[PDB]
Amino acid sequence: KLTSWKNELSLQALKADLDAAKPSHTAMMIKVK
Amino acid sequence: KLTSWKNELSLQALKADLDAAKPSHTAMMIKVKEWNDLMRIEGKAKPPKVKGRSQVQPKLVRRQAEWRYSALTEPFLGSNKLFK
Amino acid sequence: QEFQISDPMRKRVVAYEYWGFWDIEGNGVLEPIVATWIGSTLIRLEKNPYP
Amino acid sequence: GDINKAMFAIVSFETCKADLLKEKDRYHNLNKIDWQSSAPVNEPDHATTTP
Amino acid sequence: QTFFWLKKAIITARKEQYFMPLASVTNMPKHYGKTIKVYEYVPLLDDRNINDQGIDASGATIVNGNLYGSSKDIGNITSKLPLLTENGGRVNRVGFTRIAREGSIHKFGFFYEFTQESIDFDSDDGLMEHLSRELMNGATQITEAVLQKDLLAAAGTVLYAGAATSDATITGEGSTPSVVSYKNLMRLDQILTENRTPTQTTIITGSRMIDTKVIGATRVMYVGSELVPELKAMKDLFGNKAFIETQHYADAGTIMNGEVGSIDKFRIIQVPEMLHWAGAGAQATGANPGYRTSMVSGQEHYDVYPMLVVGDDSFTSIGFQTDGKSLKFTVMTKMPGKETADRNDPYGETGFSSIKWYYGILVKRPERLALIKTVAPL
Amino acid sequence: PKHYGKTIKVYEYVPLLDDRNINDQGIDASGATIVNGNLYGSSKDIGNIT
Amino acid sequence: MLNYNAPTDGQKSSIDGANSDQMQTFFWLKKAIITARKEQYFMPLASVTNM
Amino acid sequence: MLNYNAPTDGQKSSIDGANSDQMQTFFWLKKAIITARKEQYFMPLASVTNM
Amino acid sequence: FTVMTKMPGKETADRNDPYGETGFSSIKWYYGILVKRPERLALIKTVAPL
Repeated sequence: KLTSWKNELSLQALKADLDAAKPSHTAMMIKVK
Repeated sequence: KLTSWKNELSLQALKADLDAAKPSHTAMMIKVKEWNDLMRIEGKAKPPKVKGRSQVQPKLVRRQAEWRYSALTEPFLGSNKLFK
Repeated sequence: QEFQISDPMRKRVVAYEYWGFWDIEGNGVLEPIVATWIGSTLIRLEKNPYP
Repeated sequence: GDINKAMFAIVSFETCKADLLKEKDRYHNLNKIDWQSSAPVNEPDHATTTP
Repeated sequence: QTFFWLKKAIITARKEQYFMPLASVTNMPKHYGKTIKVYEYVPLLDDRNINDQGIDASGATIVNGNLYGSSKDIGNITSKLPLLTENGGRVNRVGFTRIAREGSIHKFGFFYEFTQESIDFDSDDGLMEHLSRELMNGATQITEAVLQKDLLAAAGTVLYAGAATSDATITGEGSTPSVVSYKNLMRLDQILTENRTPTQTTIITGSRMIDTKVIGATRVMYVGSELVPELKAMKDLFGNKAFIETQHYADAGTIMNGEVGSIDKFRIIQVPEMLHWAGAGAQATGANPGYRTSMVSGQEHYDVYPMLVVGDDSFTSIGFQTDGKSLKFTVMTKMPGKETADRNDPYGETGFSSIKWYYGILVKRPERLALIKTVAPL
Repeated sequence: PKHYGKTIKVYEYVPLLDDRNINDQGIDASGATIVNGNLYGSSKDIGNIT
Repeated sequence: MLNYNAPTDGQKSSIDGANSDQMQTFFWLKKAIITARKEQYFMPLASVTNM
Repeated sequence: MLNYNAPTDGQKSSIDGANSDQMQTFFWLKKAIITARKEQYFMPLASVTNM
Repeated sequence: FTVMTKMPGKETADRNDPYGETGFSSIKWYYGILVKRPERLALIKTVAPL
């Protein structure tokens, strides 16, 4: 536990957000390419 | 009961109003979608696909709107202050 | 269509709002009101705040 | 459609251990990461101009 | 082939529905299956309190735990009173029971297809709005019919008229026709009062206008349009007219929707779409005095009509994501075109529109639903 | 108005559930084709409706 | 195709293994109905004398 | 003697009649058990080339 | 890993399934190796104890 907050985010939530947001970015980057 | 008014509206009355108003709105939105289709070349606008021929369509509505956008946006951005 | 945040406190849920005139007292005088509901729950109901 | 209403933003970059050591207090737990053996830059999702 | 179209289509309205607004909505949270259950705590002295936990005053074990059932006999009560002596101990024990009930949810839906040629080449504009309106009206009518059918099937208190004892035994021809009589309404009132059913309305006292009568009905009765001519000509016990029309007590009272009059302790409401069992009655011979019949497998059979009474808190409407109203519809339209044509139709010239909903009902206490089966005249 | 003969006409839409709605676009719950398109006509039978 | 089937009626949803089943199948309101006390008529009439 | 008995295994409780059974018979944690991703040793070595 | 998914709703409604109660999630990727100096890869084949 890095910090003293009552609720800590933890790394699993961060990677969950990353994997949830990534599919739309993948569909968008095709247009820019 | 949320409030102390003599007559309380309840959710059913509001939803009755919404379901009464909805059919006109649905008929209205079809025209908006058609105009956007003419602008962006989809739906009825897109030319049919044929194996041995072309399928190009130059964009007229887009062009006519393209000058209007920049013609109209400018006067609102000419100065540092917006309201007088 | 499929995007969902992990934390429920950051989830986005569609809400509806109603601006209109109503005869609150039944006297025949119409007054403006505002009401907000989510799903089947009426979460807020009050008079018009803006002057 | 508005950047202000966004909840989060994730950015990936290349860094070296000297950058992390420039401010010791900010960063913790640097010993677990290996710094001796792995020497390709091959992370797929990250896009870079480095050879 | 040159005609002038008036550009104003002839359209009918939607059926007014009376049973649906009576229902109350109970929410079903998602991820809990599709069934609701509750408990009923049976009182101490009722008959259903069956338990092997009884000791009478003499100290012996007895079969029945409840002191005495729902019996009004004086002798039985005097026999089974809980008595106590000076040196009492382990004298009288009682026990209790709880009962559970359940209801479930089903699923419905229907759709229709059109073509873009139809919406383009047609002379009449606004075809789409007409089609959507007709679809929605049909859906609402179907829903109300389903609810009425379920209520009629779940009825607890049933009173066959005349001398019959089943749907098959209902008949019009004979010495004793099966039709409504004043005694039947009195009996239904007596039964409902015994069942502790709360009264919907209040007594209407007199007014000051000339030719105004007083009515002391405290309940609501739903009849079809077929029974009303039969009801209008009833005579009470002494011989005089029974039906009291609404214009007599329109003043000093509030006329509810669809009310035609009032008989005994019932205010008659006329429902347009009231369902009747067809051919449920006995066979109809040539001695028919003028009662409706129906053709069942080559034989004429009489008809049976519901005449329903609904008590308070008899049932609730199980609602699964059904929003404020007891039912929520889900409708989507796919406009025809090549753009949609990717997998099934290479051309995609047909669109559609579908509507679906989830319906479910829970009857908490079915002792407050009453129903009288009778034949109706031509 | 002139130049339209001497005839005027209107359109009358019939609801879904009336028996006058004699069409040929029915599919029953199983998936097969059925004779009548309207679900159930003006009939008010418990058995027929159910 | 993953399906739900019927958890009761001796059927299994496809997600569930050979060893498992659904934990919740119904919903309980936790509000039980109550029958009110029978009202009394003869009791008010009686007058009380001390002994 | 109102006994809890053993509702599961068919021995109904004393209070329950012939129509009803105990509504809840267990507690559910809602925090499942999962396994982590397998570690990769050959993937770091490789390098990527566009074409 | 290019991941596509279509939850049940309007977007997955079609002529075969007019209402629309289905879904799918799919995952795909490309692969291929080129060996520049195969002389540098080394291998030893042997049996192993039980």
